[PDB]
Amino acid sequence: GLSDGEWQQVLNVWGKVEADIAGHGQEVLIRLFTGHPETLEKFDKFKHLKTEAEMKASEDLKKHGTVVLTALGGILKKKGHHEAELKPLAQSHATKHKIPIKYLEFISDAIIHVLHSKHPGDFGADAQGAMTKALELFRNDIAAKYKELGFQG
Ligand code: HEM
Ligand SMILES: [O-]
Repeated sequence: GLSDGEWQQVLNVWGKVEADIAGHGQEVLIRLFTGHPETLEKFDKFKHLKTEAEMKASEDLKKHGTVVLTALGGILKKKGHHEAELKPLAQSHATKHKIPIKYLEFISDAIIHVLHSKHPGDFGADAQGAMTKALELFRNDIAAKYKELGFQG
């Protein structure tokens, strides 16, 4: 898992996100949808967003980015002890939303990108390593639940 030091870096980075949760969440989803338009198709409520300008102008997209990063933050603050928090998300994303684990890889990559973009020169090599490890742990634990359920997508 992650060391004590590594969790400290994760939660330090997370403080940056928390100062503007909606702004970070918006930019994460925009990066996901523009880089991987197939992901937009999983959201009936964002399918009407035909341009990045429309995406930026959508208050509902910001609202969802808030929901998404708030959930992730709750999970990260558990420092790996997140079975209760993670299980329902795994189950809704596999059985209801039909989200392949590839799409979680995409959003993980989008979070790293957004952190650099919003905090250029203030997201150090150690911090990137730690955040990357935490997102991998999150994805790996979801993947285990996906395997239980026989879900591929
Ligand atoms: C950091 C990873 C993610 C987190 C923490 C997360 C969290 C959430 C939460 C808390 C909800 C609302 C409750 C629920 O339905 O379980 C939700 C809904 C949803 N999620 Fe995610 N999600 C993540 C990644 C993704 C990805 C990558 C996609 C698609 C590419 C996706 C698709 C959806 C959809 C389609 C909904 C329902 C949206 C609606 O209200 O119409 N999720 N997610
Ligand atoms: O989501």
